[PDB]
Amino acid sequence: SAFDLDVVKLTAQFVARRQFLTQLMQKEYQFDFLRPQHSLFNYFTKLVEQYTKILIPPSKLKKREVLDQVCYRVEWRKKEEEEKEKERVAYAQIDWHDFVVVETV
Amino acid sequence: RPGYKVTKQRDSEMGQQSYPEIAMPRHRFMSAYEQRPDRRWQYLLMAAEPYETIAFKVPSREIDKAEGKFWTHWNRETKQFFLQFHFKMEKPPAPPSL
Amino acid sequence: DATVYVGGLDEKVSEPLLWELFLQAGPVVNTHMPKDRVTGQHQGYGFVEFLSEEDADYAIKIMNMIKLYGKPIRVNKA
Amino acid sequence: ETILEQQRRYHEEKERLMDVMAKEMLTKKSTLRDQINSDHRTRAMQDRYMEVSGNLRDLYDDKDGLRAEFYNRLKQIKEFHRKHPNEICVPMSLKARENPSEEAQNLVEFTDEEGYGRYLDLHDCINLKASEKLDYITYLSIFDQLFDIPKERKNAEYKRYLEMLLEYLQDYTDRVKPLQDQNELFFEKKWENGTFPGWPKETSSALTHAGAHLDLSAFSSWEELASLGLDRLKSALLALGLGTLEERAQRLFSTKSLESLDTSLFAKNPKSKGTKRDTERNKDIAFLEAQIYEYVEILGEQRHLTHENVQRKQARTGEEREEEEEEQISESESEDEENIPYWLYKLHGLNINYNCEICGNYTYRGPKAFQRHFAEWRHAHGMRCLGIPNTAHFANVTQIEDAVSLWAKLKDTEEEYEDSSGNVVNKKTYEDLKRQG
Repeated sequence: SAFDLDVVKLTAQFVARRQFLTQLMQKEYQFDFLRPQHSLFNYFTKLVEQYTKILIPPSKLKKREVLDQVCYRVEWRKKEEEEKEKERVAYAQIDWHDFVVVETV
Repeated sequence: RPGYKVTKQRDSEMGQQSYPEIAMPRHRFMSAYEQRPDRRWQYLLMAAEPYETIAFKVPSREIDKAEGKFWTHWNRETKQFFLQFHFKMEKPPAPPSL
Repeated sequence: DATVYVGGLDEKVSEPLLWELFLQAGPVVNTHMPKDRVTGQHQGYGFVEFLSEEDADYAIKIMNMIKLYGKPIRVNKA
Repeated sequence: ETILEQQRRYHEEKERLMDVMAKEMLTKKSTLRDQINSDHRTRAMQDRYMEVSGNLRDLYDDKDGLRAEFYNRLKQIKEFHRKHPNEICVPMSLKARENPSEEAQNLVEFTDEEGYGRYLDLHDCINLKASEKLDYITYLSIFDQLFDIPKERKNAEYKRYLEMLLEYLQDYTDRVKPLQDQNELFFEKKWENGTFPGWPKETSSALTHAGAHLDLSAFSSWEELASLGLDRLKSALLALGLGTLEERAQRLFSTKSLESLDTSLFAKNPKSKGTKRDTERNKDIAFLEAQIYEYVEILGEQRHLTHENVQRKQARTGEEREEEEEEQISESESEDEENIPYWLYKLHGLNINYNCEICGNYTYRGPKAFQRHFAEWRHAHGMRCLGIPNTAHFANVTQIEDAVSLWAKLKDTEEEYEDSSGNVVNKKTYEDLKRQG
């Protein structure tokens, strides 16, 4: 898959700085991932974004703090399933023929 | 349209004072075709462990039988009927059904 | 694994159709199929010791395909 | 090489690591909590979570199971943070290529190993679930950092230093407990009520060794806290404060071991030949003393915990002390993550010593039994896996060697070419000359 990866990431590199690809398509079935139809397209939208991000702080990162951050990320069902199970059991296990009605609607 | 609503009340800490053993009420629609003579109508049976079962006759073929009320969330509990249209005020011991 | 436990059988089955039956797969070296004395009849569960363990693990894989008197036969390790 | 790709991969790896140590902090909040608590008493500003969270071992709603493992993961997270710091550092420091990417088109290879090998390179947990340690730190072992008597930070082993101390005081009037009583001295006592004269050689040497020990123990037991930060903090406290000792009566003490009336004479004494001499000779010792002081303060809970241990063990019996030691040992060497017919046997020929060589040099007690070995699962496994096929032929000899030559003992047509010389010629050869003809 090295080929696909490389072309995705390259067209993503250039696309990150969007007119060169739209010209390439008309100039030159290799870049079929450009259309949102081709599944890989999605991952493409990722890579570009990522590169777009590298362009953000092109600024140094001077990050205790890392720890605090990982904690906050951490911070950012089973029992229920169990109770439900119990309910299913009991519902399945009671006499629905022990009737004693009062009225009607 | 028109729908039915039932308000069932339970004991006031009178006898339930005497072990997390299944410690909500459950409802089911039963056909009268099976009884311990006559038949031909449905019953909205409601049951709780200690107390005795209760039934309500439903001559109308269909009432309040809604169409995708909530947005398809899947905790079946017991069945679509129970989650769809029941409430169990466990703090006051009041079971509402509609 | 050399031995297996076998459930769900009919007393017309005996130690012989087990002998013959499981050696169809691989030879039963030691057969045990209780005869109950009191009412003189079988409950239908079995224990089988083989030559070594490989016989019996293949036996776990293949083994529970047997059907005794139209009915299902339990085979598990022991 | 397009720097964009490199910087990208860097930010991505950093993300991966943060995510890993965050997953960890998630499964067992103690990892952070523990750490943070200690941090609290070193850098007072630090904000710490609600006590309830700490106790119930929960981060938001779910209370996690209480967990050697805590410490382990803390050291693992330590190396992770090291990697992260490195990457952060290096980081701080089109058609042309797409054409060359066409190189070697014909490779039948599946490539799913960039984010998976990294994600995997830094995740929890062997084949499936045996060792909590990540592939990143697979050769990380705490027992090479903590002794058994320290119990991964539970206690600090001071018996050794009690020995050295006996050697220092040149007597035996000093008991383990009286020695600990001495240690307790360590803001003013260790300075104004010294066990020995602070200008004694043996004493200063001892104090050095001990200080070093306490410090290494400190940072050893709290990997997660920035060591350099703490070091620098202490150093600056040493330089900026430590006429820090003031008395309303005697004035200002100097670690020259003399007091001074007023700050004035104190200052004009810090340039004198005496103080120059002393501060120039006893600097390292004074500083080490100070470190012993502050590090022992930061470890008050461990000091107390150990002293307690001492008194306990001391008040044990023999059996008690033994069983306790057993416990410490087990804790030390345990995985950080848990998953009549007498003449009858002679007559029948049994209970007589015999051996099969091919099977694990195994012993057999009977000749009928060994004769039954010839048809067996394991015996045939040794043969067949050895490359000697299982059949009767070999159902005699035991030694591995001879059956190899026996198995060697176990394991051409003429197609008439047209020149009448090919009557020696093989079938396949003449077919090859069919393809040639």
